[PDB]
Amino acid sequence: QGRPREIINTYTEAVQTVDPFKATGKPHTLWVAFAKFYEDNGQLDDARVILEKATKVNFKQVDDLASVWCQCGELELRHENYDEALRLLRKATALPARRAEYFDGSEPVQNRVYKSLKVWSMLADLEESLGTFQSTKAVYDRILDLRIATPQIVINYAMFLEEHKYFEESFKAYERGISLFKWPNVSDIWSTYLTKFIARYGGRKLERARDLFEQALDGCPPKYAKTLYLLYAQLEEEWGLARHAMAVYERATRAVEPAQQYDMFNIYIKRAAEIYGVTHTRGIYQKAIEVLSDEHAREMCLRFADMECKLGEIDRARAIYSFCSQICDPRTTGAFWQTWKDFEVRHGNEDTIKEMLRIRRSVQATYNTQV
Amino acid sequence: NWIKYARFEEKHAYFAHARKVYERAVEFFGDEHMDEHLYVAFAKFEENQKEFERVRVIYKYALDRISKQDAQELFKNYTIFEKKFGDRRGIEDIIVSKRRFQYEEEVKANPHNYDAWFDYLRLVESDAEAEAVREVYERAIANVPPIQEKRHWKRYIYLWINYALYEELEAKDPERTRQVYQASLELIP
Amino acid sequence: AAAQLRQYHRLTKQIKPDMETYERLREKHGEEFFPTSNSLLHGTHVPSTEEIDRMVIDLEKQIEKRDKYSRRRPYNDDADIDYINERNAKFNKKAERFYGKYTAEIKQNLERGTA
Amino acid sequence: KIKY
Repeated sequence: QGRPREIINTYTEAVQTVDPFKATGKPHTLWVAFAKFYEDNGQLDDARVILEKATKVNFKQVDDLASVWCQCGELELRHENYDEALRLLRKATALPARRAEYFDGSEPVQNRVYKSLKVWSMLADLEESLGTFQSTKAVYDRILDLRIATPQIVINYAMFLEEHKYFEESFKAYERGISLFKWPNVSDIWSTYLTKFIARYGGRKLERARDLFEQALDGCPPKYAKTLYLLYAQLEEEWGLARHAMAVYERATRAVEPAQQYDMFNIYIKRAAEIYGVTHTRGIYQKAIEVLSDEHAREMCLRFADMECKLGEIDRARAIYSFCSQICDPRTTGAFWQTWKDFEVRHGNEDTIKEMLRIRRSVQATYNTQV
Repeated sequence: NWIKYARFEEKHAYFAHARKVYERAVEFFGDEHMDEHLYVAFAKFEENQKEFERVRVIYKYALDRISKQDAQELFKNYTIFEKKFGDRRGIEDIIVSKRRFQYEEEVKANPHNYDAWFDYLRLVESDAEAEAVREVYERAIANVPPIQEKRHWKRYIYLWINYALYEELEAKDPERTRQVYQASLELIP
Repeated sequence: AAAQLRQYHRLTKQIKPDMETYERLREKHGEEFFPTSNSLLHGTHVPSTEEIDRMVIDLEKQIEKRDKYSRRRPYNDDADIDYINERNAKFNKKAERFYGKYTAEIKQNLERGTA
Repeated sequence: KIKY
């Protein structure tokens, strides 16, 4: 009622709430809104007394305190020139450094990463517009979290790279990302920043870059979908060494598809296709036929079977057909048997030697059909 | 038991008797090597109190461990953890990153094929003066002539490339290039 | 293996060690299932005989029927937990059998067939 | 020790 102006009086009644009871964040948010009504009241008049009165509530142990001080920092960003906003935001931002949270309440821990890192980020190193970020301000934010924080880990490492751009910020970003959160949550961003920082800092085609990249991601869970290879496997293949590329192709082939996806299977068969030669495709055929989920061994053994029959002799086609009898549950199918029989007819069998192939294939299908 | 007493004493605040009891217990239990015993407590109290002197002393005592530095990956991941925590970046931590477990595993590969010699040459790219490069080239030259036809020809090109890089490192076509031409006379077919 | 720590979370267990393992996990689940108590007031009931393990008096007055019912609750809880073993999980399939012994011989026969 |  009469919010912008009525008597230029009732705004005090709007700021009048009282009724002390148990509340979290309501008197602080309504006190910041009352500080905006104080901004329409003549700005700095009565505003500093409201910020100082609402700045101390019990001893720490609240997220509304630093949120109201940070809100006063945003009103200080609305204050144009950053001299006084940087002084008052520097002292008010430096106050939580001595004591943060965890005095009494329902919060088991202090959790000063959000609020404290927000006040430290509003004071310096915003990574957007405002300047005046000292070379030690990044360490002041990392020390503001004091254990680990990774909402801003990408932006924090980007700010440390803006102020420094060296390997120390990359290693500190890798340690802060590893200790930040378990599993490739912030560790995946630590891997991307480890490859980009490995190329732009540690040097191209460096052994220590592959040693650290392979050391941190060694065992790993399957990332987002899975990547155990393409970064380190492609980086090793592009490093100029045709030897270690094959070793990283086999070691990458063991961890290739934990989900038994045909993607990594075609990536390993293609990696063995573009390098080495026939014998490598045969070893990849036996290795692809060894690992089996449902259709994996049938499709891989069929493709490598046709590729081997079109190049090598017909022994791998007959033995590959016998291997196709023990796998590839009948379902419907019927095309692979006629295609294998026609391929055997084109191999010089015709009348002879095809009676056991067709009679054995039909006898195997009838035997698999049960009754 | 030392990790349990260090954890309970860690949640007990204090840590003076936990560190003194960690060094005293690590001294009385020392027989062959510390490995997961003292290094885990030294890294726990180290990273807990954020002390570089304890990390340097732990890294110095870990380098004196016998039995191939006790557990390979343990001391490697611990030295990389305290390394990356304290300084890391380049220079010291880079050379030590190529050294220690990397230089030992790449140092002794139980030579079989030319890939291990190529890795020893990659780690030997920047190591010492031309004496070590000539020792690695002469050590890998006679290490694997596996056969007459095929392979060893590429191994002969590997010995000619190792002698060409080692001889061409500090000089330009020295007498070692003439000796590499004598080795290029193909005692093979 | 792992000695001790301060935490509570899920695990696997349920393995061959049986008696010792089920008693260790049962005592840990019972201790973690029952938090602390009013012993501060028993801290007024505390005086000078507390420490000195070897005991002068091992009986005294016990507590009351209160601690008797509070002692009887985990007994019924252990009875309900002991009442959980398996389910019926039955159906009509394959051939018939005779009472329990033929079903046990079917389970052991299935264990011997798969090897 | 004379009791327990």
